[PDB]
Amino acid sequence: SVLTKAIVNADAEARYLSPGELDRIKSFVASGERRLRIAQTLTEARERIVKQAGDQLFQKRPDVVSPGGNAYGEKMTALCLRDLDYYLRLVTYGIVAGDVTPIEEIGIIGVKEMYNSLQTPIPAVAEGVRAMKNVATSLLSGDDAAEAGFYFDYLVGAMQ
Amino acid sequence: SVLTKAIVNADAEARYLSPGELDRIKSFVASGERRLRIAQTLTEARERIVKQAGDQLFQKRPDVVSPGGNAYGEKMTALCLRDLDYYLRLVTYGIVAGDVTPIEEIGIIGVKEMYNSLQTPIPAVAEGVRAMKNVATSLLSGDDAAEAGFYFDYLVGAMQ
Amino acid sequence: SVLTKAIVNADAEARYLSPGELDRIKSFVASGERRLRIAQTLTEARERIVKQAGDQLFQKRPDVVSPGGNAYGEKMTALCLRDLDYYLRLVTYGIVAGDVTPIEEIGIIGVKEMYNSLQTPIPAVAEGVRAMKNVATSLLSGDDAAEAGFYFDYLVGAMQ
Amino acid sequence: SVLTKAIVNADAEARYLSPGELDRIKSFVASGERRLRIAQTLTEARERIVKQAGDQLFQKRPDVVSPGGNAYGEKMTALCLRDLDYYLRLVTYGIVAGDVTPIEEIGIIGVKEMYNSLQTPIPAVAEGVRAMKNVATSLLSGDDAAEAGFYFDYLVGAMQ
Amino acid sequence: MQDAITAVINNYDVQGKYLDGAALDKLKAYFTTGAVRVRAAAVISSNATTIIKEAAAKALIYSDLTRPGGNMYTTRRYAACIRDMDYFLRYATYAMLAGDPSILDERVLNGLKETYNSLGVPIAATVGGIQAMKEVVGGLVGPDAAKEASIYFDYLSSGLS
Amino acid sequence: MQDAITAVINNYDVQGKYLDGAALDKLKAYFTTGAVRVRAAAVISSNATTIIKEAAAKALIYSDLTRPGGNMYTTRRYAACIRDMDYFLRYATYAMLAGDPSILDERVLNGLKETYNSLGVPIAATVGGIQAMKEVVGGLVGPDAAKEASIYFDYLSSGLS
Amino acid sequence: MQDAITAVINNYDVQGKYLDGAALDKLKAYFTTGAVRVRAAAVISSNATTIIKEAAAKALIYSDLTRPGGNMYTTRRYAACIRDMDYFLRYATYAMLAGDPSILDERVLNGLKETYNSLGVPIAATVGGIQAMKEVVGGLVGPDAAKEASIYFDYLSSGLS
Amino acid sequence: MQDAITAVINNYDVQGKYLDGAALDKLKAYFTTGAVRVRAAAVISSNATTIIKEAAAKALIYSDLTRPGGNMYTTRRYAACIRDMDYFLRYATYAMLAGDPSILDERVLNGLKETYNSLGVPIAATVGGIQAMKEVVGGLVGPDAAKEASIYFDYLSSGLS
Amino acid sequence: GQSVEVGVGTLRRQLEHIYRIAPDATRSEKDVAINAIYRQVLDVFAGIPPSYLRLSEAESKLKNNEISVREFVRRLGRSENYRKRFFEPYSSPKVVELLTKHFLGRAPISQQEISTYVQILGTKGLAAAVDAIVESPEYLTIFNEDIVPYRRYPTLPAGNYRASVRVNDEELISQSWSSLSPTYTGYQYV
Amino acid sequence: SRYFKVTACIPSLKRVRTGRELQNTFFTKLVPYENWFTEQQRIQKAGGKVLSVKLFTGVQGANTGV
Ligand SMILES: *[C@H](C)[C@H]1/C(=C/c2[nH]c(/C=C3N=C(/C=C4\NC(=O)C(CC)=C4C)C(C)=C\3CCC(=O)O)c(CCC(=O)O)c2C)NC(=O)[C@@H]1C
Ligand SMILES: *[C@H](C)[C@H]1/C(=C/c2[nH]c(/C=C3N=C(/C=C4\NC(=O)C(CC)=C4C)C(C)=C\3CCC(=O)O)c(CCC(=O)O)c2C)NC(=O)[C@@H]1C
Ligand SMILES: *[C@H](C)[C@H]1/C(=C/c2[nH]c(/C=C3N=C(/C=C4\NC(=O)C(CC)=C4C)C(C)=C\3CCC(=O)O)c(CCC(=O)O)c2C)NC(=O)[C@@H]1C
Ligand SMILES: *[C@H](C)[C@H]1/C(=C/c2[nH]c(/C=C3N=C(/C=C4\NC(=O)C(CC)=C4C)C(C)=C\3CCC(=O)O)c(CCC(=O)O)c2C)NC(=O)[C@@H]1C
Ligand SMILES: *[C@H](C)[C@H]1/C(=C/c2[nH]c(/C=C3N=C(/C=C4\NC(=O)C(CC)=C4C)C(C)=C\3CCC(=O)O)c(CCC(=O)O)c2C)NC(=O)[C@@H]1C
Ligand SMILES: *[C@H](C)[C@H]1/C(=C/c2[nH]c(/C=C3N=C(/C=C4\NC(=O)C(CC)=C4C)C(C)=C\3CCC(=O)O)c(CCC(=O)O)c2C)NC(=O)[C@@H]1C
Ligand SMILES: *[C@H](C)[C@H]1/C(=C/c2[nH]c(/C=C3N=C(/C=C4\NC(=O)C(CC)=C4C)C(C)=C\3CCC(=O)O)c(CCC(=O)O)c2C)NC(=O)[C@@H]1C
Ligand SMILES: *[C@H](C)[C@H]1/C(=C/c2[nH]c(/C=C3N=C(/C=C4\NC(=O)C(CC)=C4C)C(C)=C\3CCC(=O)O)c(CCC(=O)O)c2C)NC(=O)[C@@H]1C
Ligand SMILES: *[C@H](C)[C@H]1/C(=C/c2[nH]c(/C=C3N=C(/C=C4\NC(=O)C(CC)=C4C)C(C)=C\3CCC(=O)O)c(CCC(=O)O)c2C)NC(=O)[C@@H]1C
Repeated sequence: SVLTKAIVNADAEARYLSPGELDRIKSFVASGERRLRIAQTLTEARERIVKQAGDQLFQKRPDVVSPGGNAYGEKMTALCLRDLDYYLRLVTYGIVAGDVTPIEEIGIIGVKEMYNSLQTPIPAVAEGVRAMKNVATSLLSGDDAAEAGFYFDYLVGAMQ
Repeated sequence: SVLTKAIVNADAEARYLSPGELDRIKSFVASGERRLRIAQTLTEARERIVKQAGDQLFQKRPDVVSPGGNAYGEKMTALCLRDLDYYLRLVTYGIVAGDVTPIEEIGIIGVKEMYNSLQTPIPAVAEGVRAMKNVATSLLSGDDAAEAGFYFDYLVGAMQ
Repeated sequence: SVLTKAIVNADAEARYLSPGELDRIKSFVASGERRLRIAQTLTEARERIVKQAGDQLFQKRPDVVSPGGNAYGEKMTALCLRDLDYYLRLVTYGIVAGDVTPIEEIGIIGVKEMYNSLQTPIPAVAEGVRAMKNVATSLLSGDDAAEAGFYFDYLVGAMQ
Repeated sequence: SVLTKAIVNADAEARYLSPGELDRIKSFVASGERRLRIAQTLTEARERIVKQAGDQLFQKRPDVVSPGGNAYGEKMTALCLRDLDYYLRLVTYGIVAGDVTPIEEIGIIGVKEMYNSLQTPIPAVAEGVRAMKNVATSLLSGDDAAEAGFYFDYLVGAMQ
Repeated sequence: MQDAITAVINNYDVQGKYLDGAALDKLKAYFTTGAVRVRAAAVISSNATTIIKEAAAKALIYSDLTRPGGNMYTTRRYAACIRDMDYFLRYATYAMLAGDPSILDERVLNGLKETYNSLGVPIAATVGGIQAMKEVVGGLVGPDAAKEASIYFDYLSSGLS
Repeated sequence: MQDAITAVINNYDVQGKYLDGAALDKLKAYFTTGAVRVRAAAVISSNATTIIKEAAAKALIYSDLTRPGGNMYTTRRYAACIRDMDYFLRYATYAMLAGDPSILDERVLNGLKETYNSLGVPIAATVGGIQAMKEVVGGLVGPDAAKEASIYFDYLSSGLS
Repeated sequence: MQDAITAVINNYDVQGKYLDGAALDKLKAYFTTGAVRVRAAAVISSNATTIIKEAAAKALIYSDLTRPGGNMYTTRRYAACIRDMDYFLRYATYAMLAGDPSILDERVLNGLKETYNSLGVPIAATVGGIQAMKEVVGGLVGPDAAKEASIYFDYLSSGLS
Repeated sequence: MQDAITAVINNYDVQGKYLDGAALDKLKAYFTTGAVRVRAAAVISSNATTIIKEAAAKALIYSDLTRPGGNMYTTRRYAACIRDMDYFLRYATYAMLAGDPSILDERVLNGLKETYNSLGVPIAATVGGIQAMKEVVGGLVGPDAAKEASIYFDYLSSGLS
Repeated sequence: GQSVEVGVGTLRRQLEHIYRIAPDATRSEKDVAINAIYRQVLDVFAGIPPSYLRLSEAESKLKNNEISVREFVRRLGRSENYRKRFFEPYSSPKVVELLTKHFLGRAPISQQEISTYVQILGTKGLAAAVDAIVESPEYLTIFNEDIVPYRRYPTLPAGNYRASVRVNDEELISQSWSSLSPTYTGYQYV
Repeated sequence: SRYFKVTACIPSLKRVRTGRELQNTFFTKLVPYENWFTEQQRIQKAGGKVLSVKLFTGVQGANTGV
C-alpha cells in the first residue's frame, strides 16, 4: 500500500521519512475507512457486475464466443467469466491499498505471456474490464466511482 | 361459478372463449352430477355436523364459552352455532358452483370488519370451520371429502 | 400453459390460488398424458399433413400459385409450405400446453402486420390452416380430433 | 420557425406531414426572400427606430422617466432603450423564421416574472413596442409593413 | 353477471334455505344441456366472421342504409355497424353458455335504445340484422343447439325493440 | 413467467424442433408430480398465517432485531418484515405449482439484494427466516411434497445470499 | 428541436448580433433547397410501406434473423422490427424537411443503443436496414433530393453504431 | 424532515432510553430560541420579494449572466433563476424555524449539484446569490435572529459548493 | 456562450399537448386523443395502437361520452394487456415506477410513495393500485377528468426532475413481455 | 359489476384556471360501484354538489353476481 511506497523511496535515498511524506501517510490512513466502504459496495455487487459485463463483452465481440474463438463452449465461457471475476477482486484490493501495486503483482505482470499461450485475445479482455468499469460506476456514487475508475483504467492500460 | 369466471376473463380480453377455457367448462359439467351428490350428503348431515363441530370448538377453545368470552351464554352460543350453520350452507353452494366466488361474496368480504365490531375472535371462527371440515370429511367418501376439503380450506384461509 | 395462466391471475389479485383454479390444474395434469399422445400423432404425420393441406389450398386458391400471386415459383411455394409447417408445430405446442398462449405469442401477435409487409393474403393462410385441420382430424380419433380442432380453430380465428 | 411547428404537430399525431402542411412549407420558402429583405431594412434602421420609439414612449408615459419611475436616470433610461433594442432584434428573427416561436422562447416566456422582479410596468413596455411598430411601419412598404405588424402585434399581445 | 347455477343459488340465499332436491333438479337440467352448449359456442366462434357477413348481406348491405344519406353510409359508420353486430354475436354466445339472459341486460341491453335514438341509428333495421344472424347461426349450430341459441337472439331483439 | 411445460416448449422452439419422445418424457414426469403439488399448495394457503408465525418465532422474534436499535424494531418495521415473509411464501407456492424457479427470479429475486442493502435490512437474518419457513412448511405438506417445496425455498435463499 | 433557420438565429442570438448578410446567405441557401425537400418528403410518405418492404427484403428477411433462434423470429418480433424501421423513416423525413439533424438526436438517437443492448437486438443488422432504406429512398426521391436524404440516414446509422 | 425536538427524541428512541434531564436541557435551549425564530420568519415572509430583488441586484443582474450568451440571458432563464432564489429563501426560513439543517439536505441539497451540472447553471454564481440573500436577510431580521438565519444560508452554500 | 436550447430546452415544452375529448368533436379529432391515451399508458411510441391492444367497448363508451377520460384510463390499467406487458414481467418496486410514469407522467417522488403502492400490490390487485393512482390527488390536480395524461417533468419535489428525465427519456422498456421463443445471441449479421 | 351513473357540478374555489374546465365542472359519468364511494367523497371535499346518482347496472339487494 501507499505507505510501502513512501518507505521504499526513503530507503533508496537512505534517509528517514520526510515530513511531507509522513503527512501523505497520515492523509491515506484517514482516507482508508472511506476506501473500505467503496470496496465493500463493489464486493456486494460483484456477481451482478461480472454477469452484466460478460454479456456486454459477448455482444461487443461475437467472435470470442464462436467455434473458432477461445471463449466458445460452456467450460471456456465459465473460465472467461472467472477471469473477469479475478480482475474485479484485484480492483477491490487496489482500492483498499490505495495503490495499483497489489493489483499489478497478481494480474498485470506476465499477463501478455499467459494470454498468448492461452491464445485469448488481449484486446477483448481489456473490453471486458472496461465493461465491468461501466457497470461498477453506475452502482457507485460519483466521487466513489472516480476513485474506482482510476484502478479500472490502470487495468485497461496494462492490458494494452 | 366456473362458467361465470371464464366468461368474465373472456369479456375483459374482449375475445371469444379460448379452447382451454372451453375444456375446463366441459370438465366442470361432467363433474357437476357428482358434485350435486356431495352437496346433498352434507345438507342431510348438516344439523349433526354443526352440533359436533360446535362441541369440538368449545373443547378446543374453553375461553370463547366463558364469562369473558363472546360465545358465553345461551343466546350467544346459539348465534355462534348459527354462524357455523351459515358457513356450511355457503360451502354447499360452493361445491355445486365449482368455484368459491358464491361463497366469497356472501361470507368472506368484510368478514374481518364484521367480526371485529362484534369482537368475536377470528381464529376461533376458523377453528370451528376446521372442526366442521373434519366431521364432514368422515361422512363423505375419500374422493368426495377431498373436493369438499378444498372449499373448507378456502374458508379457513379467508378468515385467518 | 394452463398453469401459467392461473398463476398470473392469482399474482395480479395478490392471492393464493383459488380452489376452483386448483381444480382446473388437477384436471389438466390428468388430461396431459392423453394430450401428449395427440401431439405425438400429429408430429409423426406432420410431413404428410403439410403436403396434403398445401395441395388442397392450391386447388382452393389457384391465384396464390400464379405469376401474380405471392406463392408462385419454387422458392415462394417452399416458403408457403414452411409457414404451414410452422403453424402445425405451434398447434402441437398448444395441445401439450393446454392453452393457446404458447401459440399466440409465437404466431398470432403482429401476424397481420408481418403478412401485410410480405403482401401474402391473410385469408389464404387461414384456408391453409383449415386444410391442415381436416387432414389432422382424419388421422386423429374423434375425441382426440375435437381437442385438436379447438387449437386449429383458434388459429383460423386469429388470422382473420 | 414554420418548419419546426409543422414537424412538431406531425410528431404529436405520429404521422408523416400532411399535404396541407407540406403546402404551407412551400408557401413559406417562396415568401422567405421577401421576408429577408424586410428584416434587412429594419436592421439598418434599427438605431433610429429605437431612438424614435423611446422618445414617443417617454412622451406617452412621463411617469416612467420621473424620479419615482423605473426608467428615470441615465443608467435606467439606457437599460429601457436596450430592452427596446432586444425586442426589435427578436422581431427581425421572427420575420425570417415566419413564426413567433424564436421570439417567444427568448422574450415572451417568464417576461411577466422578470419585469415584476424589476418592478418595470408591463403596459409601458407594451407601449414602447407599439411605438417601435409605428416607426418601423413608416420605413417599410405597406405590404412589408403588414407582415412586420403581425410580429409586432404578437409582442404587444404577449406582454400586456 | 349471473349464470343459471348462480341464479338458483341466489334465489335460495335470499330465502336462506339450504339447497333442496327441486333446486338440485334445475341444476341437473342445466348440466345435461351444458355439453351441447359448449359445442355450439365453438361452432359460432369459428364461423363468427362469416355469420356477420351473411347476415349483413341479407339485411344491411345493398340497401338505402349503405347508400349516401343512409345511417351506414361512409366507411366509419359501416365499420361501426359491423362492430355492433359482432358484439351482439359474442354476447349471445356468452349468454348461451351461461344459460342466463342477465349478461345481455347488464352489458348490451342497458341504455342501448337511448344511445341509438340519440345517434339516429334505426332500431328496426338493427333488430332485422340480429334476426338474420340468428337464422345463420341456427344452421351452423344444428337443431338442438339452435333452440337454445334462438332464445338469446330473441331476447336481444325484444330489448332493442 | 414460465412453467415446466412452457420451458420444454421454449427450448424446442429455439431449436425449431418438433416435440420428441425425450421431451415428452420430461412433460410426463411433470404431470405425475402435478397432483401432489396441488395438494401441497392448498395446505400452505390454509396454514400460511401460522407458518409465518412459527418461522418468526424460530428466528426473528425474541432477538436483537426486535429489540430497540434492531432492524425489525418499531411496529412499522415489524409489519414490513412479516409482509416480506408472506411474499416469499406466496411466490414459493406459485413456483411449486409451476415446477419452475423462473417466477422467483422475475418477481422476487430481481433487485432484492440491492434494495435490502440500501435499506440496511440484514440479508442473513432474512435467509434464516426463509429457511425456518421451509422447515415448518415441510412438516405440513408431508415428505413427498416437502422435497419439491424445499428446492424453491432454497432457490430464494441462494438468490438473496 | 432545431431547424436550419432557427440554428442560424440561435448562433446570432448568443452573439447578440443582428442578422447580417452572411447569415442571410445561409438562410437563402436553405430556402432554395426547401422546394426540393418538400417534393422528396411527399414521395417518401406515399411509398413508405414499400420502402420498408424493399429494405427488409434486401437485408432483414431470408436470413438467420428470421429463422428460429434469430432476433426477428416470431411474428411479434418481426412486427417490432418493421415498426422500428418505420420510425427511422418518418424521423429522417422530418429531419430532411427541417434541414437539421437535431431532431434525430432528441427523439430517435437518445438511449436507443442502450435499449437495443439490453434487448439483444443486433445493432449492425439495424444499421444495415437503415442503409438499405437509404438506397431505396434515393431511387424514389431522385438525385438532387437523394444527397440531402442520404445525410440524415447516415446520421442515424452513425448514432446507432 | 427532522426538527431539533424530534432529533433529540429520535436519538433517545434508538437507545430506547426514556427522556432524561440532559436531553431536556437541549429541548429547553431550543424553546428559548423559538420565540426569536418565529419573529424572524414573519419578517422574512413579508419582505421575501424585496430580499430576492436586492440580492439579484447585488450579484446577478447588470452582469455577464444577464448579457447575451450568459446563463441568465432570455426571460425564461431569468425567471428560472429568481424562482430558484425564492426556493432557497423559503427552505432556509423553514430550517430556521425547525432549528435543524436536515430539511435542507432532504429537499434542497439532494441532487441539486447534479441537476445544475446537467443544466450548465454556474454553481459559484448561485452560491454568490445565496450569500447576498443572507446579507439582506441579516439586516431585516436584526442581530440576534441574524446569527441563527446565517447558519442555514451558509449550510445551503456549502452544500452547493 | 449558452444557447436557448441549453437547460430544460425548447423541445420538452411544445411536445406536450393537453387533450380534451369533446362530445361534438369530429371522429378524427376524437381518435387522435384516444390514440394518445394508449400512447402514454401502454407506451406505444409508434403512437398508433395495434388493433389487439385497443379496447373497443371502452372506446365506444368514450366516444358516446358515457365515460370520462379518467375512467377510460382506469379501464386500461384494469385490462389484461397492461397486466401482461407491465406487471407480470417486472419486479414489485419497478412495477410501481412504471405505474407513475404511465399514470402521472413522473418518476416516483419518494421511497415512501413506492412503499405504499408496493403494499397495495402485495395485499390487493394490480387493479387496486391502478385505481389508487387515478384516485390520488396529484392526478386529479394535473389532469382532473378531461385531460389525457402527459409526460410532465415536475421539479417541485427535489430530484424528481432528474428522475423524471431518466424515466421518460432513457429507460425505454428493456424486457420482452412474452417469455416464449427466447432470442439466441448470435446470428447478429445478415 | 354494479355501475353508477352520476351527474355532479364542481367549482374551482382555490385557483383561477385559464384552460377550459367546463368538462371538469359538469361531468355526467359512469362509475364502478367500488370507485363511487371514493369519487363521491372527492366531489364533496372539492365542495362540488352531486346533482343526481343512479345505479346504471346491477340489481339492488342482490347477494351474488354483485
Ligand atoms: C402459405 C400458406 C402462404 C404464403 C406464405 C409465404 N410466406 C413468405 C415469407 C415469410 N413468411 C414468414 C413467416 C413467419 N416467420 C415467423 O417467425 C412465423 C411464425 C413462427 C411466420 C409465420 C416469414 C418470416 C417470411 C419472410 C422470409 C423469411 O422467412 O425470412 C412468403 C414469401 C414472400 C416474400 O416475398 O418474402 C410466402 C409466399 N403466401 C401465400 O400466398 C400463401 C397463402
Ligand atoms: C423600457 C421600455 C422599460 C424599462 C426597461 C428596463 N429594463 C431594466 C432591466 C432589465 N431589462 C432586462 C430585460 C431583458 N433581458 C432579456 O433577456 C430580454 C429579452 C431578450 C429582456 C427584454 C433585464 C434582464 C434587466 C435586468 C438588468 C440587466 O440587464 O442586467 C431596467 C432597469 C432595472 C432596474 O431598475 O432594476 C429598466 C428601466 N423600464 C421601464 O420602466 C420602461 C417602460
Ligand atoms: C373496386 C375498386 C373493388 C371492388 C368493389 C366492390 N365494392 C363492394 C361493396 C361495397 N363497397 C362499399 C364501400 C363504401 N361505402 C361507403 O360509404 C364508402 C365511402 C364513401 C365506400 C368506399 C360498401 C358499403 C359496399 C357494400 C355493398 C354496398 O355498397 O351497399 C363490392 C360488393 C361486395 C361483395 O363482396 O359482394 C365490390 C365488388 N371489388 C374489387 O375486387 C375491386 C378491387
Ligand atoms: C400486553 C398489554 C399484551 C400482550 C403482549 C405481548 N407482546 C408480545 C410480543 C411482542 N410485542 C412486541 C411489541 C412491540 N415492539 C415494538 O417495537 C413496539 C412499539 C415500541 C411494540 C409495542 C414485539 C416486537 C414482540 C415480539 C417479541 C420481542 O420482544 O421480540 C407477546 C408475546 C407473543 C408470543 O406468543 O410470542 C405478548 C404476550 N399480549 C396480551 O395478550 C396482552 C393484552
Ligand atoms: C423480514 C424477514 C426481514 C425484513 C424485511 C423488511 N423489508 C423491508 C422493506 C422492503 N422489502 C422489500 C421486499 C419486497 N417487496 C416486494 O414487493 C417483494 C416481492 C414481492 C419483496 C421481496 C421491499 C421492496 C421493501 C421496500 C418497500 C416496502 O417496505 O414495501 C423493511 C423495511 C425497512 C425500512 O427501513 O424501510 C423490512 C424491515 N427486515 C428484517 O429485519 C427481517 C430480517
Ligand atoms: C429491425 C430493423 C431490428 C429490430 C427491432 C426490434 N425492436 C424491438 C424492441 C424495441 N425496440 C425499441 C425501440 C425504441 N423505443 C423507443 O422509445 C425508441 C426511440 C424513441 C425506439 C427506436 C424498444 C424500446 C423496444 C422494446 C419494446 C417495444 O418493442 O415497444 C424488437 C423486439 C424485442 C423484444 O423482445 O420485444 C425488435 C425485433 N431488431 C432486429 O433484430 C432488427 C435488426
Ligand atoms: C439563479 C441564482 C442561478 C440560476 C438558476 C437556474 N436554474 C435553472 C433551472 C433549474 N433549476 C433547478 C433547481 C431546482 N429544482 C429543485 O427542485 C430545487 C430545490 C428546491 C432547485 C433549486 C431545476 C430542477 C431546474 C430545471 C427545471 C425548471 O426550470 O423548471 C435555470 C434555467 C434553465 C432552463 O433552461 O430553464 C437557471 C437559470 N442560473 C443562473 O444564471 C443563476 C446563477
Ligand atoms: C348495425 C347493425 C347498425 C348500426 C350501428 C352503429 N352503431 C354506431 C355507434 C354506436 N353504437 C354503439 C353501441 C354499442 N357500444 C357498446 O359498447 C355496445 C355494447 C357492447 C354497443 C352495442 C355506441 C355506443 C355507439 C356510439 C359511439 C361509437 O361510435 O362507438 C354507429 C355509428 C354512428 C356514428 O356516426 O357515430 C352505427 C352505424 N347502424 C346501422 O346502420 C345498422 C342498422
Ligand atoms: C362575467 C361576465 C360574469 C361571471 C363569471 C363567472 N364565472 C365563474 C365561474 C365559472 N365560469 C365558467 C365558465 C366557463 N368555463 C369554460 O371553460 C367556458 C367555455 C370556454 C366558460 C364560459 C366555469 C366553468 C366556471 C367554474 C370554475 C371556473 O373558475 O372556471 C365565476 C365564479 C363563480 C364562483 O362562485 O366560483 C364567475 C363570477 N359572473 C358574473 O358576475 C358576471 C356576470
